[PDB]
Amino acid sequence: DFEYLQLVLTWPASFCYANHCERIAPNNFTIHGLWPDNVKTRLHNCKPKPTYSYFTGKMLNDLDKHWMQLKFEQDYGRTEQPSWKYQYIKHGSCCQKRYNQNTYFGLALRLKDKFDLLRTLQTHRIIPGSSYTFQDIFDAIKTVSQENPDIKCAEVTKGTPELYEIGICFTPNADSMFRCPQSDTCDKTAKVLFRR
Ligand SMILES: *[C@@H]1O[C@H](CO)[C@@H](O[C@@H]2O[C@H](CO)[C@@H](O[C@@H]3O[C@H](CO[C@H]4O[C@H](CO)[C@@H](O)[C@H](O)[C@@H]4O)[C@@H](O)[C@H](O)[C@@H]3O[C@@H]3OC[C@@H](O)[C@H](O)[C@H]3O)[C@H](O)[C@H]2NC(C)=O)[C@H](O)[C@H]1NC(C)=O
Repeated sequence: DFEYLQLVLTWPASFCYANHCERIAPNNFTIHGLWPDNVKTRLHNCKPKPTYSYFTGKMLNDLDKHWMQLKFEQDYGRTEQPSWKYQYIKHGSCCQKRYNQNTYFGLALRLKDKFDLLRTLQTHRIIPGSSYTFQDIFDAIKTVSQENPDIKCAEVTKGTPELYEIGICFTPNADSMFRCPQSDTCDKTAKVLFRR
């Protein structure tokens, strides 16, 4: 049994600045993944590999919005579901005792719905278009994560760290909060850009 679940939320504006996007970047956080993990070594590609079934209807519409596959065209994304499949096989495979394909993705949607990080940041006077200290961002998120969240940065331009993703950890059963390991990817010697 793994130690915790990490909900990874992507900030679209940043993701589409550091990567090639085929979808318009939503002005809200989206799901990048839900990773069962351990503090020691990274857990991934657990056996046996779980068969992936293509989603349809409501679940499909829900995932296309909340877990938008930014790197692919909408039609291909909805039809072939490349990113959802990859994430399920690489990470979903590590929590098959408590979840199935449907409840794994359902959980991701439920956990995402628990937060409105954009609004939380705003009430802490942190909005897109400016830069802020790592600590200020961290403190704002912890007000809702309860336990330590993981603020992940990317540097599209050397020397300009920016908010790329936010991780929030939960217990394996997703009933309680858990302290996320700190990736220390943000250069705290300088402010962090919150891309508009
Ligand atoms: C940016 O993204 C965030 C997260 O997705 C958006 O916030 C969420 O927005 C949805 C849609 O407006 C909103 O859904 C509504 O939820 C309430 C109940 O919410 C409470 O209970 C949830 C379960 O216990 C819990 O997860 C929440 O955190 C709240 O405590 C329902 O009563 C409403 O009916 C509505 O639910 C939606 O109904 C339509 C259905 O198709 C859909 O699946 C279902 O979700 C969330 O509450 C809200 N979450 C938060 C934390 O506020 C945010 O709005 C986005 N930004 C903008 C500007 O759009």
